[PDB]
Amino acid sequence: LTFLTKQEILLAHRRFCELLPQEQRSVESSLRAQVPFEQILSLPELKANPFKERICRVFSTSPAKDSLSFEDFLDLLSVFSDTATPDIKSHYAFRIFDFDDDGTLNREDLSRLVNCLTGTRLSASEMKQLIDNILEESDIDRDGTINLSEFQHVISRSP
Amino acid sequence: DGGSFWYRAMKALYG
Ligand SMILES: [Ca+2]
Ligand SMILES: [Ca+2]
Repeated sequence: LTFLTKQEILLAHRRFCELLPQEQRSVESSLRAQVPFEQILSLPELKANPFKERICRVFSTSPAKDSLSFEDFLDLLSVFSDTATPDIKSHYAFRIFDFDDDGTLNREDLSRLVNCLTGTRLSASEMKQLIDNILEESDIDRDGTINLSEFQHVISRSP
Repeated sequence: DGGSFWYRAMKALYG
């Protein structure tokens, strides 16, 4: 379901190896290496992203889920590339926005999402009205939460 | 404005 070009893979390996100690930069060693989030978050292609902390956690397959291997780094790039299908992009956006990882976007997830975006912070009343507007347009079943199909549907209607 | 919000949220993530 995901795609990579040869150029993307080759350029990604060069960028990933720059994050490694000199002794782990060979092809064989770099493919076994785990880069801590601190080094990943410093990458110019990710440093400005308001969701960078969540992006790292969603793509990590490491034992303590605190680092990225080259394989995780490529998984990340295949989703963020221009080749990724709208269905892949909305599937992973849902995982990134699900701050508690339970399968639905609730009011706290939406408030955390807004706070990531704004960093001038909204008043309690402005946040309440914005969450109410998001839920009115996205929560079809009116259960108070946004599931994956509701989310993919509202994203497919994007202005 | 739900739809406008999601456009800005997706653009902040993928743009
Ligand atoms: Ca949730
Ligand atoms: Ca729902």
